[PDB]
Amino acid sequence: AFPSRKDAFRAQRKGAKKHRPEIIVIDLKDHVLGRAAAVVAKQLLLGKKITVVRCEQLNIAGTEIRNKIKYLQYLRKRKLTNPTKGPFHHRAPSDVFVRTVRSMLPRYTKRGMKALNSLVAYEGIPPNVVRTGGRVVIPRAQRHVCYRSERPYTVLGNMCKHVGWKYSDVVANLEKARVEKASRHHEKQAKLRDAWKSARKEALAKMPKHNVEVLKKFGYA
Amino acid sequence: SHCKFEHPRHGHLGFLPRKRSRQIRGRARAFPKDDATQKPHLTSFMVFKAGMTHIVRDVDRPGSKVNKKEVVEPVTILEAPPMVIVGIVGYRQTPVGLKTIGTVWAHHTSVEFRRRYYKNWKQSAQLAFSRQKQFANTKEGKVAEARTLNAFAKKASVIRVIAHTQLRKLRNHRVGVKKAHVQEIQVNGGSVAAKIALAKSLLEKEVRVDSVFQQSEACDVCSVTKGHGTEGVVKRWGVACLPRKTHRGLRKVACIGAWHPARVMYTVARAGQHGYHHRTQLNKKIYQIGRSVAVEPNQATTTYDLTAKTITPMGGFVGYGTVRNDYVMLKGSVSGPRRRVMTLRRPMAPQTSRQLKEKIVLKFIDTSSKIGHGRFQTKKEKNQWFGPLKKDRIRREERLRKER
RNA sequence: AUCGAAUCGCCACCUACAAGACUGGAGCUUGCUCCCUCGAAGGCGCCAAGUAUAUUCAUGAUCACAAGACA
RNA sequence: GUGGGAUUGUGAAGGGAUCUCGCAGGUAUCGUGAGGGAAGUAUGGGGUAGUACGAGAGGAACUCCCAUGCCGUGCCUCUAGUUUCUGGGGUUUGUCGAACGGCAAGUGCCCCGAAGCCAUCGCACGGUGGUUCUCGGCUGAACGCCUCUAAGCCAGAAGCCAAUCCCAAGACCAGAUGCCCACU
RNA sequence: CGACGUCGCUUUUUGAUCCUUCGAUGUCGGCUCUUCCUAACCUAGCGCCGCAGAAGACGCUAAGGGUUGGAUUGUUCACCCACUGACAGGGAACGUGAGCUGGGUUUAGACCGUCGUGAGACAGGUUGGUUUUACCCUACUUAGCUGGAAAUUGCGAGAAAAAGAUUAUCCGUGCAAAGCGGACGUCGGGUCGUUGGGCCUGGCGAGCGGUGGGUAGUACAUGGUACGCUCAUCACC
RNA sequence: UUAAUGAGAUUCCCUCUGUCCCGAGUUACUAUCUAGCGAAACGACAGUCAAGGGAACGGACUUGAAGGGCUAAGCGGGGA
RNA sequence: UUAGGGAUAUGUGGCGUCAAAACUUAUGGGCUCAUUCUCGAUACGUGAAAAGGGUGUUGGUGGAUACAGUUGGACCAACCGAAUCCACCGGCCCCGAAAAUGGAUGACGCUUAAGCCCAAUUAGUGAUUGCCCAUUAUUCCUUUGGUAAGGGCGGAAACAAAUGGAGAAAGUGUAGCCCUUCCGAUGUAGAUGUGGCCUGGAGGUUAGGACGAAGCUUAUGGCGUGAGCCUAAGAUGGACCGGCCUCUAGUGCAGAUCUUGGUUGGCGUAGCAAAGAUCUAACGGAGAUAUACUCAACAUGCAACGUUGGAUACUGGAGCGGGGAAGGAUUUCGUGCCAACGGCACUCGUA
RNA sequence: UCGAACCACCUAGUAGCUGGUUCACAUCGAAGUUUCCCUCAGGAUAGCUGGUGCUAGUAGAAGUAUUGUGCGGUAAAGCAA
RNA sequence: AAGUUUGAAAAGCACUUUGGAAAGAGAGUGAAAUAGAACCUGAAGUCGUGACAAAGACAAUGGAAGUACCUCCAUUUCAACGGCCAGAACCAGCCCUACUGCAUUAUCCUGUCGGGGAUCAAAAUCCGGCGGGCAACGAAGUGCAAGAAUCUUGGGUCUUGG
Ligand SMILES: C#CCOc1ccc(C[C@H]2NC[C@H](O)[C@H]2OC(C)=O)cc1
Ligand SMILES: [K+]
Ligand SMILES: [K+]
Ligand SMILES: [K+]
Ligand SMILES: [K+]
Ligand SMILES: [K+]
Ligand SMILES: [K+]
Ligand SMILES: [K+]
Ligand SMILES: [K+]
Ligand SMILES: [Mg+2]
Ligand SMILES: [Mg+2]
Ligand SMILES: [Mg+2]
Ligand SMILES: [Mg+2]
Ligand SMILES: [Mg+2]
Ligand SMILES: [Mg+2]
Ligand SMILES: [Mg+2]
Ligand SMILES: [Mg+2]
Ligand SMILES: [Mg+2]
Ligand SMILES: [Mg+2]
Ligand SMILES: [Mg+2]
Ligand SMILES: [Mg+2]
Ligand SMILES: [Mg+2]
Ligand SMILES: [Mg+2]
Ligand SMILES: [Mg+2]
Ligand SMILES: [Mg+2]
Ligand SMILES: [Mg+2]
Ligand SMILES: [Mg+2]
Ligand SMILES: [Mg+2]
Ligand SMILES: [Mg+2]
Ligand SMILES: [Mg+2]
Ligand SMILES: [Mg+2]
Ligand SMILES: [Mg+2]
Ligand SMILES: [Mg+2]
Ligand SMILES: [Mg+2]
Ligand SMILES: [Mg+2]
Ligand SMILES: [Mg+2]
Ligand SMILES: [Mg+2]
Ligand SMILES: [Mg+2]
Ligand SMILES: [Mg+2]
Ligand SMILES: [Mg+2]
Ligand SMILES: [Mg+2]
Ligand SMILES: [Mg+2]
Ligand SMILES: [Mg+2]
Ligand SMILES: [Mg+2]
Ligand SMILES: [Mg+2]
Ligand SMILES: [Mg+2]
Ligand SMILES: [Mg+2]
Ligand SMILES: [Mg+2]
Ligand SMILES: [Mg+2]
Ligand SMILES: [Mg+2]
Ligand SMILES: [Mg+2]
Ligand SMILES: [Mg+2]
Ligand SMILES: [Mg+2]
Ligand SMILES: [Mg+2]
Ligand SMILES: [Mg+2]
Ligand SMILES: [Mg+2]
Ligand SMILES: [Mg+2]
Ligand SMILES: [Mg+2]
Ligand SMILES: [Mg+2]
Ligand SMILES: [Mg+2]
Ligand SMILES: [Mg+2]
Ligand SMILES: [Mg+2]
Ligand SMILES: [Mg+2]
Ligand SMILES: [Mg+2]
Ligand SMILES: [Mg+2]
Ligand SMILES: [Mg+2]
Ligand SMILES: [Mg+2]
Ligand SMILES: [Mg+2]
Ligand SMILES: [Mg+2]
Ligand SMILES: [Mg+2]
Ligand SMILES: [Mg+2]
Ligand SMILES: [Mg+2]
Ligand SMILES: [Mg+2]
Ligand SMILES: [Mg+2]
Ligand SMILES: [Mg+2]
Ligand SMILES: [Mg+2]
Ligand SMILES: [Mg+2]
Ligand SMILES: [Mg+2]
Ligand SMILES: [Mg+2]
Ligand SMILES: [Mg+2]
Ligand SMILES: [Mg+2]
Ligand SMILES: [Mg+2]
Ligand SMILES: [Mg+2]
Ligand SMILES: [Mg+2]
Ligand SMILES: [Mg+2]
Ligand SMILES: [Mg+2]
Ligand SMILES: [Mg+2]
Ligand SMILES: [Mg+2]
Ligand SMILES: [Mg+2]
Ligand SMILES: [Mg+2]
Ligand SMILES: [Mg+2]
Ligand SMILES: [Mg+2]
Ligand SMILES: [Mg+2]
Ligand SMILES: [Mg+2]
Ligand SMILES: [Mg+2]
Ligand SMILES: [Mg+2]
Ligand SMILES: [Mg+2]
Ligand SMILES: [Mg+2]
Ligand SMILES: [Mg+2]
Ligand SMILES: [Mg+2]
Ligand SMILES: [Mg+2]
Ligand SMILES: [Mg+2]
Ligand SMILES: [Mg+2]
Ligand code: NA
Ligand code: NA
Ligand code: NA
Ligand code: NA
Ligand code: NA
Ligand code: NA
Ligand code: NA
Ligand code: NA
Repeated sequence: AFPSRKDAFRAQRKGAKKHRPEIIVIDLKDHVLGRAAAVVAKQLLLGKKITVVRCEQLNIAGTEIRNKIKYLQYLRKRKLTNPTKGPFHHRAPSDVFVRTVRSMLPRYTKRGMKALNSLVAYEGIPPNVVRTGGRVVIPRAQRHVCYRSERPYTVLGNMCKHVGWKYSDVVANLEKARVEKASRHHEKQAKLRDAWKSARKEALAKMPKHNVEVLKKFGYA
Repeated sequence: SHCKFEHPRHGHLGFLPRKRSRQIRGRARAFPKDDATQKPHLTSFMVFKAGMTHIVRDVDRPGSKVNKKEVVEPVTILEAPPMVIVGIVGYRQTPVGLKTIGTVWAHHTSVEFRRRYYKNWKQSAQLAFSRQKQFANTKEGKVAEARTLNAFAKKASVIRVIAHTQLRKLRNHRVGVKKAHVQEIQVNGGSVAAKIALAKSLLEKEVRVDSVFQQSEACDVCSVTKGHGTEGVVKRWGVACLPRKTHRGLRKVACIGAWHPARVMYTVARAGQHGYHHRTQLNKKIYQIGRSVAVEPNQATTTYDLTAKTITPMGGFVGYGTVRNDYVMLKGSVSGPRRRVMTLRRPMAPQTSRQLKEKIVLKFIDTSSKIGHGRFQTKKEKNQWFGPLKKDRIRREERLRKER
C-alpha cells in the first residue's frame, strides 16, 4: 500500500506525473446482491478494475429474518477440531459482497486471484473515491427492475448489523456528513452551471448559420 | 458410545491460547464507556506490587451474620508513585476501527522516558527527541502543533494522554528497570474540546493516584500472572491423576480423542506454557490510598489503633523492600508477582451492589514480619519484650566508657 | 539509473440526492384537459483557439507494437 | 549509470566481451482490531406469610436482602502441607589417641524450622445490551360482521449475535510517533 | 388415552445378507478425556387440564448449562441404600489397549459333573495363567527465526488521505462559502530559463528557537526538570 | 470327617495407611543443552479438512473450506 | 463407440457467475413465498417420504338464492341495495417431518427466477437452421492393412562439359518398382505375422583402428509410429572391432517378503543414566599461555591425557585381597610405539 | 532344537494352491455356458477364437419381411360352462 | 570372500617448505600420476562445490499448447540471390451466406336486411337471409420449392492446392 522509498525515487528520476489506472466505480445502492456479483465477477475476469461503494445498501429478496437466519446457518459452519484456519465469517457488508464475488470466481487459480484482487469494496463512499468521477450502476441488477415491489426485501447493512457488524452507526454518520457536504457543494456551483447553460444558449446566435442547421438536423438545437 | 458419567470440562476455553503474554505490563484492552455529562478525568494508573498483609474492619451490611462485627481481610499493597503526562493522542472513528490522528508531544521529556527508546542507553548517543525539541517552539513547529490540536477538536471522538512511570521516584533496589513504562490513559467525560483542555493542562505535569481513584471505590486490575514455564495437564488444566497402576505415567490425560474425527481437538488438555498470561480482574475494592512516608509517617495508624506504624512490615516486604511512595491498598489479591508493574482501571461493570457501595473503615493494619510467623507489630514492641540484649550491652558499654 | 517496455478519454459543467404504484407545474372530472423549459442526450474532445483569407508535411518508398503519448 | 563478483574442463601474465547481484531502508515505542475463541451456572435461607386460595385439611410466588453448590481466573497476608536453607539443636553405631571440630551410615535417625512452591485444607474476583423463537396481544382487511396477520406494529426464552474478556496485521494497518540514513 | 384397523420414522436391539478385510484393522467391561444429537430429567420462557391452593398431567420453543456417592456382580444390564434442582436417553470403528487395567472371554496345567469303549468333548462349573515398539508424517499443545500485495517477479502506478497556476505558487479562520486575520528584511554575486523568473551562495541586521556561562524567585513528590534576566554558540539562514 | 501344615481359592473384623476424597512438596538418575561417539525399526509416492460418491470408513478423485516458509520440546487422534 | 491431424455440423446435456453458449434472449402464457437439515430446481437415483390435514393462493364440476347473503332493529318475520353460499375434485405452496464432526439443488446465489408447467427463435413483419460443447457425422490431408480394384514396365524420338534434373526392379514382405482408386483401423485372456528391433558365439563376405578399437559420459543432433539405429563432442579411454547373408544359443527385466554387492532418508537422531568420586600441585608430552590491525591482563587455543606427592572416598576378610582345578595358551616381563582396536579419551593397554 | 533331537543324503521330494515370468509394431479377437468326472479353487468335452487352407466367385445364403399353410393354452376372460 | 590388471621399464616421487605425525604445498620420473602401489578402464546410485533458473502454501511427477530466457546442436541463406517472415492479387476445388417461384384459402372477405346487444344515444363483440368476392400491403408465418454468386465483380480458405 504505502509506496517504498525506491519506488518514489524511481518516479522522481523518471519525472512522471500522477497516475491513476482506469477504475470503474459502481454505486451498489438498491442493487440485487447476486445479480450484481455475477456481473462484476465476469467483468473482473475480463481485466476490469472495479471499485464498489455503498455496499451496506445492497438488497436481498425476502424478509430480513429469513436472510438473517441464512447467515446464521453459514456462521455455524466451522472446523470443529480447530476453529482457527476454519471458515472465516465476515460480518461487514463490503466483505459479504466480496465473498459473494469470490465464490463466483475460480479463486484457487492465479488468474482468479488476479480478478479478485482487482476489486475494492467500501461501506458508503469514502473521501478518496468521492471526486474520482461519475458513478455507474448495473441496470440489469437494480432493485426496481428486478423485484416485484410487493415482495419484502432486506437491506444488507440492516441484516449485517444484527449478526456481528459493529460499524453500522459509524457508516451512517459518515454518509450523512458526506451528503450534506456534497449538497452544500452542489448548492454552490449552481451559478457556474447556469452560466454555462446560458453560454451554450447564447452561442447559437454567434455561430455561423449553416452550422446551426446542422445542429438542428441531428437534434442538438 | 456416550460417556458413562457426566462432569464439567476442565478449564475455560475463552482464555486460549495459553501462551506467554506479549508484554509484561498490564494493559487495558478496553476503557469504561465514555459519558459526556461528567467532567473530564483520567481512567487508569500504573502501580507496582509490593506485597500482601491483612486488615481488620467492621462490616456494615444489614441482614448478615457479620453485620456490625469485625472481619479479617487479606489486602495487597501496590506502590503508586506519581505519573508524568508526556503526550496527547486523538482517535477518529472509521468503518474499520479507530485511527490515530496524531501525537502532540510535550516540550520537555524526562530522561527515563527517553530511555524506553534504547536497548543500551548509557553507551548510546542519547539523541531521542533532539530534533523534535528543535523543531518545536519554532514558527513551523508551533503551527504544526496547533494544526494537530485543531484536528483533534474536529475529528476525534477519543482523547488519550501518554503517561509514564517514574522509576527514579520509586527508588526500588529490586525492580531493576530504569526505562519508564509508557501507557495511554483515556480521558473520559466532557466534550472533546473539554477533554483536550484537561490533556493540555496536564502536559509535563505529575499526576497522583488519589486524583484518579477514591478510597472506597472499586477498580479493575490489568496484570500478567506469575510464570511457571512448561507444565503438565494436571497442573495446567486440573485433570485427574491416573491410578498408581498406570504404565508409562500417571499425570496424563488417558484419552486425547475418539477415533473420529481423526484429529486432536483444540478442546483437549495438553502440556504447555502455564502462567505469564494477561488477566483483567474486576471489582477490587480500594481499602486505602496511602500517602508517601516522607510526607506522612503514620501510614498504618488508624483511629482505633494509635500505634505509629508505616505500611512497610517489620523486616520489609519480602523480595521487594520498603514502600517509599504513595500506595494503594486493594482488597484481596491481584495477578502477578511482586515488583511487577500493574494497571489500575476505573471499573467497567456496574457498581450498584451493596458490597461495591460499602464505605470501608479500617480498624487495624498488620505490620508484623512476613518472614517466619511475625509476632510483633512494631520494633518498639519487640524491644519491650526482650529488653537489653548482649549486643546492646557491648554497644552501650563501649559508648559509655571508651567514648566518655 | 539501469529502464527498452504492455496500457491509448479529458474536465474546476458527470464527479450531489431521492423515487420508478408515477419526481416539470396546475385544474377537477382522478384520467382527462391545460400551461411550460413540451418530459428520450453530463459537457467537452476527433487536427486553423474555429468554419474562413490560410498553411511544413514525401524517399518512413504498399501491412507490420503509433517510428509517439503531459490532451 | 554506478558498486561488487563471475564465465567451460589440458599452462602463464595481460586486454576486451558477456552474464549475475546491490544501489534505501534500518532501529525503537505507543496504538488500531478484521478474524478466531469465548463462561458463568444452580440451590437454600430471610421476608412476603401461615398471606393469596380453600368448608376444612392444607398452603404458594415476584421486588429486595443474606448465604451456599458446581465451574472459572488468580493469589500466598493468615492456617495447613512440603525442607538438600542437610538452618539450629538433639541422638545411635563406627571412626580420626581424647576434648574441640567433625566425619561414615548413597539426606543415619528424631524435633523444630525460614524462603519458595502449594490446598475450595486457606484467601480474592467472576458484568452489559440487542435480534429473535414459542407465545400473548394492538390495529385490520380479505369476507359490510369477525378475526394476532395478510400489509403493518407491541411485548418477549438459560437459545442466537454483539459489548466485556483471551489471541491477535498472511487482516499484509496510506494508524500515530523517536532517531539515523537515502532522496531532495 | 385410544381397542378393531391403518400410515410412518429410527438404526441406541436382535435377526437376515456376505460387499470390504484372513502375507492380521488388537475382542468385553471399567477408568480417563473431549465432542456431538434431541425423541427434554433438572434449569429459562410459554400454552392447556377432570386447573381452587399445594402437588402434578399433557404440550410448544429451546441441547447454553447440569445430570451424583455407595453394597452385590468381571459384567453391560439389574437391584437396593442415600443425597439432590435432577439424578434423561443416545452417537462418535458397539469413541477411547504404541492411554491404562486385565476381573471376564478364549491356548498350553489341573479338579468336578454329564457324555464318550477310548483318545477326548461340553454357549456347564472351577483355579492358575509374558499386554511389545514412536526418534517418522500429520493432528494438537506450547516455544523460536523469517520474508512477503504481480502473495517472492513488472518498472503492473487503485490511500476508508488531502483539495488546485492540474494539488505547483505560502499559514490560519469559515460551510469544498461570503469574507476575515497573519507573514523577517536589506545589500551583493554566480548560474540556468517573461513576471517584482527558478536555483545556489556571501555580508549586515531582526525574530522564533536548541545547547552551555553567570544570576533571582517559584512550581512540581523534595537530586531534577521547567520557568525570568543576561552572555556565548549553533540552527532556520 | 479331620488337629497340624500351605508364596493354594474365598468372606468378614481390628489395626493401618496417598488405594481413594484430591491432590501438594522434596531428592538421586534421566529427559532437556553441550563435548566426544553414534545406531536401528521403518521407508511405493506422499502427508490440512468437510461432504459426496466410490471395493459400501480417502492423503490423492468431485464440489466447497483452509493453507507464507523453516524450525525446538512434547504428545499419543489418525496414518484402517 | 475409438488410425494420426484440420475445418464444418450435430448427439446427450446445457446457455447468471464458477464455465463455452440468451454480454440475465422474446416485442411468450400462467403458477408459487417456503423462520436454524435451512421452498424448488434430484431421469436411472425409492441417491427421502406416507396416511391425514390447511378460511394460503389459483383453477374446475354440480347444486342453491337473488330486489338476496352480512350487519343494525323489532327464535321467527321486517329496514338495508348487491351478488352470494353448499358440497365435491385439481395445481403450486404449507403442516405432518426427530440423530449424532461443520456442509452441501456441485458452490455462490436466484424470487419482474437463475423455481415449476407449457411454448418459441429475434416474433400478428411479411413463412418454416438463436447459440455452445465429442475420439460421432460430413469433408480435406497423411499413415497403415486389405478376400483389395486398376494402369505402366519391348527404355518413343532428341539432348557433352566449361553454364531442366533424377528414376523406371514382372514385384508377399525393404528406403516399400512407380502411379491411380476404394474400404477398414480401439480392445483384456489369447492366436498369428513382420527383407521387424536388440545380445553372446559360428560359416562366409566386405570394411575400420595408434591421424586412436571396445567400454563409458551427454540441454550431440539427425532418422524411425516404435523396438532402436546413426552422427557429433569428450578439456574419456588405450587395442581391438563394424556392416550385410546364413548358422547357433546360458539371447532382451521394474517388482518374484527374488539373489549377491554397494548405497541410502531416518540422523549428528535414539541413545552411550545399576556397581557412590573425584580434587589439587608439580613433572612428562606436539597435544600451548597457539592472535592481522587495535590491544595491560578477562571478554580471541578450548577440552582432554600418563606418573609422583598430597587430599578425599570406596571395596570392608562370603573383598575390584592372596593362591589353585576346569577352560584359555603367551594374555606374563622389559623396551619401544599410537595406523587400526579398548562403542568417550589416552602420552595408557590383556593393542 | 522335542506331541519325535541334530548332521549328511534320497531331495531340485509332490503341490488341482500363492508369488514371479525380460523387445516393438501389425492383422484378428473371446469365455465364465453344455455333458462326464470322489466332480464344486481342478480337468476332459462341445461352444466361443486364431492360424492353415480346400473347393467351379453368388453355389445348399439370411437372428428381416410378405403371402400361403401348420403348431400352441401364457396374458385376458369365466364361474349366469 | 578375494584377478597384486601400476607402468614398456620402478624410472615406485631425490630435494625444498609447513606439520608431532599422518599429510599438504612445491619440485622431479614417466607418453600418460585424473597410471602414485591392492594403483587399467572407472558406470549407476548418493553426496560436496561453483554458476545459473527460479519458486509461496495446490505432495511431487505427468499430458497438450504457447510464451520468456538460454543453447559448446543441426540445417538453410547472404544479391536484384534466399529453402526466411509478412501483405495483397489472381486461378481450381470446397465451405458459407444474399436474391424465390408453383400450389392452396370459403369455419373466409365485403355490402345489405332482420335479430340480438350495450349505450345519453350509438357502434362493436354475436346469430341468421340474400347479393358480390382476390383480406392479395412483402396477403397468409400453409404444402412443396429446382432461384447457374456469370449476368448483377458478396464472404472464407494460417481448414486445400496452385
Ligand atoms: C474371536 C472373535 C471375534 O472378535 C474378533 C476380534 C478381532 C478380529 C480381527 C479382525 N478384525 C478386522 C480384521 O479382519 C481382522 O484384523 C486383524 C488384526 O486380524 C476378529 C474377530
Ligand atoms: K468476536
Ligand atoms: K461462537
Ligand atoms: K502486516
Ligand atoms: K482377517
Ligand atoms: K420449565
Ligand atoms: K471349562
Ligand atoms: K513396416
Ligand atoms: K542387498
Ligand atoms: Mg418497479
Ligand atoms: Mg449423557
Ligand atoms: Mg466412558
Ligand atoms: Mg463410552
Ligand atoms: Mg502394569
Ligand atoms: Mg510393565
Ligand atoms: Mg512469610
Ligand atoms: Mg571411610
Ligand atoms: Mg515439619
Ligand atoms: Mg442391523
Ligand atoms: Mg463379513
Ligand atoms: Mg497392525
Ligand atoms: Mg492389511
Ligand atoms: Mg490401529
Ligand atoms: Mg424438541
Ligand atoms: Mg439444554
Ligand atoms: Mg452442549
Ligand atoms: Mg469399541
Ligand atoms: Mg452404532
Ligand atoms: Mg496395548
Ligand atoms: Mg480395553
Ligand atoms: Mg488406540
Ligand atoms: Mg484374566
Ligand atoms: Mg464312562
Ligand atoms: Mg480360566
Ligand atoms: Mg482352564
Ligand atoms: Mg500363579
Ligand atoms: Mg513484488
Ligand atoms: Mg475427509
Ligand atoms: Mg498415533
Ligand atoms: Mg510417548
Ligand atoms: Mg475427421
Ligand atoms: Mg464448432
Ligand atoms: Mg460465458
Ligand atoms: Mg430471463
Ligand atoms: Mg434423486
Ligand atoms: Mg446431482
Ligand atoms: Mg424417485
Ligand atoms: Mg395429500
Ligand atoms: Mg389450502
Ligand atoms: Mg387449494
Ligand atoms: Mg380450492
Ligand atoms: Mg444449498
Ligand atoms: Mg433443496
Ligand atoms: Mg448444477
Ligand atoms: Mg486408407
Ligand atoms: Mg531414346
Ligand atoms: Mg518382393
Ligand atoms: Mg488392434
Ligand atoms: Mg553364451
Ligand atoms: Mg565381419
Ligand atoms: Mg554436457
Ligand atoms: Mg541431463
Ligand atoms: Mg548391429
Ligand atoms: Mg536366461
Ligand atoms: Mg537391472
Ligand atoms: Mg522386496
Ligand atoms: Mg546419513
Ligand atoms: Mg541426544
Ligand atoms: Mg539407557
Ligand atoms: Mg556408575
Ligand atoms: Mg594425583
Ligand atoms: Mg587469551
Ligand atoms: Mg589450555
Ligand atoms: Mg565403607
Ligand atoms: Mg557399603
Ligand atoms: Mg570379618
Ligand atoms: Mg576375593
Ligand atoms: Mg602387562
Ligand atoms: Mg574409543
Ligand atoms: Mg534345549
Ligand atoms: Mg482344485
Ligand atoms: Mg500371478
Ligand atoms: Mg476387430
Ligand atoms: Mg464349493
Ligand atoms: Mg484356481
Ligand atoms: Mg485363485
Ligand atoms: Mg390370469
Ligand atoms: Mg371366458
Ligand atoms: Mg365354477
Ligand atoms: Mg617430462
Ligand atoms: Mg584418466
Ligand atoms: Mg590410466
Ligand atoms: Mg583407476
Ligand atoms: Mg557416480
Ligand atoms: Mg552437481
Ligand atoms: Mg498435484
Ligand atoms: Mg516450455
Ligand atoms: Mg350478414
Ligand atoms: Mg356466395
Ligand atoms: Mg418470421
Ligand atoms: Mg442466382
Ligand atoms: Mg475461391
Ligand atoms: Mg491456399
Ligand atoms: Na507452615
Ligand atoms: Na502353596
Ligand atoms: Na491412506
Ligand atoms: Na480437492
Ligand atoms: Na414468463
Ligand atoms: Na496401400
Ligand atoms: Na548421558
Ligand atoms: Na344490423
